[PDB]
Amino acid sequence: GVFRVAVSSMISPLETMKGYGPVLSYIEQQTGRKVELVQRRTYREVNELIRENKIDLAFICTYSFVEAELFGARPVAVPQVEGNPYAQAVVITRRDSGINSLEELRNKRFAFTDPMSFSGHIALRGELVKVDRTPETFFASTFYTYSHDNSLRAVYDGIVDGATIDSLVFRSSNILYPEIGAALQVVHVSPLVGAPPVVVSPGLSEEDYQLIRRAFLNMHNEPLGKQALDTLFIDRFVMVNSGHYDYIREIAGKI
Repeated sequence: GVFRVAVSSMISPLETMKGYGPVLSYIEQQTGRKVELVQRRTYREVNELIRENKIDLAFICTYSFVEAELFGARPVAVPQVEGNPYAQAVVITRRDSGINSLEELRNKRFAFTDPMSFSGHIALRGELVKVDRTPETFFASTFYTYSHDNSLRAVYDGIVDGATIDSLVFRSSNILYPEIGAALQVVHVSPLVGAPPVVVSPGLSEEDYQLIRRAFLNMHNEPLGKQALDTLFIDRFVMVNSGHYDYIREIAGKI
C-alpha cells in the first residue's frame, strides 16, 4: 500500500517537493512502499488527516503535536538543527517604531501565522493569560498570515506593529534579506520548547512504528539519509522527550 506523508504547503511555497523529495525517497528505500506527499494549507487540516488515519506520517508543528497526541498520534523523532532539538518564538517590531517591549504592543496591530503554531500564535496567547487578556482584548487588531516570512514582511512594511515568529526563521531571514534585517528588532523571547516532532497516525502497527523510528534515528548514517538531511538543512533526527512539550501542554490547558 501507498505510504502517505503530510506537510503544510505554507512553510516553503513552490519548494515543498524540492525540500522533501530526498527524504520521501529515503522512506521508499527503508519501507519498500511507494510514497505520496499530501499537502494542506493549515496545521488543523493536517491534524484531521492524522485523526482519520488518511495518512501514515506527518511533519507537524510543536503545538499541533500537543493536540495530535490526544487522538493517538505517536512521535517518531525530532529534528536537530544548529546542534539542538529545541525551538523559541521571538516577538519582532521595527527599530524605528519606538515599540521596545511586548507590553508596548497593547492596542497595536499584530500578526500571527497559523492558529495551531506555537511560535506563530499560542506562545503569545499563553503569555497574555498572565494579565487576564487574549490577543483580541490586548491588540487593536490581529491577522493570521499562515507564514513566518509574510508575518516578518508585514512588520517590515508597517502593516502590523509586531509579530511572533520562529527564532530560526528570523535569523535566516536577517542573513538572506539584510535590508529587512537592519530594520527589525526582537523585543521578547518565549521559553525554550521541543522542536516540531515527526508523527505517525494512530492506526499504524507496532512493527511499522519501530521500522520508521529506526529509519529517522539512523538517517544521518545512511547515504540517501544524508542527502535528505542536507536538503532539509537538518543535522539529524533524535529521540522525542515528552517533557520538552510540557510548557505547551500547560498553556493549552489555560486556553
